[PDB]
Amino acid sequence: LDKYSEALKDAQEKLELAEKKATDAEADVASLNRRIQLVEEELDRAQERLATALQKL
Amino acid sequence: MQALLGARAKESLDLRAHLKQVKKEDTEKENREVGDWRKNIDALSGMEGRKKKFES
Repeated sequence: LDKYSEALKDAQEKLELAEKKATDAEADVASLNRRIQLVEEELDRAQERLATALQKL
Repeated sequence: MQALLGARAKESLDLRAHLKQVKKEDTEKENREVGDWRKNIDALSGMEGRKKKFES
């Protein structure tokens, strides 16, 4: 029991840490997707503004 | 017949290129406000562990 309880506190702690890693990694998948979309949007806008600048050119 | 219109052209070009010049002066002496910034990010690269504070 102590071995299963301890194996568990460790599987569970490793899990909280892996889940945290996933949470933080996911927080970053999301922060990266926000930056990617902000930058892709600025890029598409740079390209819209470029197409416009080129049209205005 | 060649000097008077020359002088008039000098005056007109002077006034126009000179308003252009006084404004281009402001443009050139200060080109810092038309710049930008790096805008770095910390991003909290530590998705392997948590924090000490009670809220965390």
